[PDB]
Amino acid sequence: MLKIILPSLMLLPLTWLSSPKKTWTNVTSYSFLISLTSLTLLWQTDENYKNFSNMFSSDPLSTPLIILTAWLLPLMLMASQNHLKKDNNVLQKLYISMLISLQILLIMTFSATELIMFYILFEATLIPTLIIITRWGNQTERLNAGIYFLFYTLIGSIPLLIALILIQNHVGTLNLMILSFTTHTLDASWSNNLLWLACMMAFLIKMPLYGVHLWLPKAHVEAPIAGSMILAAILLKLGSYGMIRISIILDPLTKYMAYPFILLSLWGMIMTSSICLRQTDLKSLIAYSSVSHMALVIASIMIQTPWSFMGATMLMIAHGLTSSLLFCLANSNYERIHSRTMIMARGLQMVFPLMATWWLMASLANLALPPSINLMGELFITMSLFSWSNFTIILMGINIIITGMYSMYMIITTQRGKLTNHMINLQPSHTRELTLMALHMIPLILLTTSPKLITGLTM
Amino acid sequence: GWVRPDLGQLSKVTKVKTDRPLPENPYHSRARPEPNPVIEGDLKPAKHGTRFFFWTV
Ligand SMILES: CCCCCCCCCCCCO[C@@H]1O[C@H](CO)[C@@H](O[C@H]2O[C@H](CO)[C@@H](O)[C@H](O)[C@H]2O)[C@H](O)[C@H]1O
Ligand SMILES: CCCCCCCCCCCCO[C@@H]1O[C@H](CO)[C@@H](O[C@H]2O[C@H](CO)[C@@H](O)[C@H](O)[C@H]2O)[C@H](O)[C@H]1O
Ligand SMILES: CCCCCCCCCCCCO[C@@H]1O[C@H](CO)[C@@H](O[C@H]2O[C@H](CO)[C@@H](O)[C@H](O)[C@H]2O)[C@H](O)[C@H]1O
Repeated sequence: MLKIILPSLMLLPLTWLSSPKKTWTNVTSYSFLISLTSLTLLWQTDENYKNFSNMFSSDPLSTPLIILTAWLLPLMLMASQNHLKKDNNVLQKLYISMLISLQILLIMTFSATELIMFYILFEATLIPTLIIITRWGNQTERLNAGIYFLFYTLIGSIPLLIALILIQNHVGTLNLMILSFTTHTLDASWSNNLLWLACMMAFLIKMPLYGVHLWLPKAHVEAPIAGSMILAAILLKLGSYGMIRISIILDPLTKYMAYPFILLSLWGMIMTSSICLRQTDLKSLIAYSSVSHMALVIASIMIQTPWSFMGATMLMIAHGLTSSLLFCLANSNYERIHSRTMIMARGLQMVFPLMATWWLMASLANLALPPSINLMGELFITMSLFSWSNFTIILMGINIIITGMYSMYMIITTQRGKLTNHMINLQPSHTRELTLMALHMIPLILLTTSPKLITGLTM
Repeated sequence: GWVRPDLGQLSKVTKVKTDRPLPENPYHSRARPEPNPVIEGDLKPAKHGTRFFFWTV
């Protein structure tokens, strides 16, 4: 991985040593060439995972996530380029640096071979992210969103640090391969029940699980565009990636300890989906859409079946590209009228016919139209959840109906009806804004033709 | 015939000859407890380095 990491560490000197008129071109050119090199990880001709050293190693779970991270860096640079044009030079280079730093840590976070190394990297991402939301956010509420984001994570993460230390003080190591090949069944004593929650609540908060999710709609609604893109596409998947990795050493307590969290996800996802029907803020509607998709990911990981893992991995990558595409699209309006209210601007298909096509395709991905990989996830999670118990189809049936309503209601409200003709500042879509959407959508279409690449570990 | 000792002669440290045996354990002390055995060998580098969490060297 040191050939994906070291060149990425060089985008930091390149950011600072480049000319004022070359920073945005140079960095965004080399970010693409770094996401090309990360494709080497996909050269997996065998059933043995790639182990590069004692530190890093790539699996079929950590490779899609690694690549999605590297590909997202150039996307976020282009997204952040028009709302930073009024800042002096050092602020732009300081913004570019915080985004690169978040790509370097995220790649190391998914490639780490030891839990303690995962934890530290998994905590370091708060710094660049807290700086982004707070320094470059727009409203006065960005200060309260940084606190909610920082201390939901930290409160959950202290018990995880405790539990990880107990694992090593007993097993001798935190290496993920060794803990896999030497795992011993846990007793059902009241101490291991707490060890289970200690190892899980950190990741269940980051998903977020229903109940403890109020940090996400606060963070999204106030972060700059690249703050929402990375949050909705990668940082939520730190929770999912962690739970998959550490749940191997927690058996058999997941057969009963998971009930409270399968129930909060299955019921919680209906509560969040139905919120999107009455949400007056467009950036808020998407953020609750994320909460209700991650609910299925939580539910499917808690049952540990080959299908459920397979559906969750596909839904992790699919949601990564889709939610990011939605946030970019909502930003495109926001960078014209500087209002997040969904009903303020209407009939935008009349003056942005092409941007209205991307809206439709993003919206169709969100409501999981076959054959997109958004459905494959939803469909394979449903299949596994049905086998787990047959009445989960009742709640997933409902959530599928609501998911259609708020997806199309989102499209019908903003793109149709009459134009809000007083908006004389609706400039034609930039070539930059359209490229940003094509870069989200083309990979999503390509991954549908080759789903094998995002089946995860079980398949 | 008695001669008075000069100044300083009575305070001298003299040697006395006697056939009394020399005591060997005048304090009636027990045996001193054994020292902790020393560890023999030459230093070798620590196996696999510091062995500190995930650090390799
Ligand atoms: C783990 C990832 C690494 C994290 C690294 C932490 C980076 C530092 C974060 C704290 C923010 C630094 O604080 C930042 O300071 C710079 C200059 O120093 C200020 O920069 C701005 O103001 C000052 C004067 O007011 C000018 O000199 C400067 O040119 C201008 O752009 C920013 O307004 C401020 O936000
Ligand atoms: C199960 C594990 C999950 C545990 C999660 C616990 C997370 C803890 C988060 C700490 C939140 C601190 O919250 C802190 O106080 C309140 C919370 O309303 C916010 O304050 C906000 O509401 C209060 C009302 O009480 C107003 O007075 C204030 O003007 C407004 O900004 C502060 O801006 C924030 O800094
Ligand atoms: C709100 C935060 C929640 C904190 C969560 C922290 C995680 C919970 C950890 C499990 C509870 C403690 O787990 C504890 O492990 C220790 C050793 O490690 C063992 O406890 C015992 O250890 C050894 C034997 O092993 C005995 O000599 C000792 O007297 C006793 O403490 C038991 O296994 C359990 O009592």
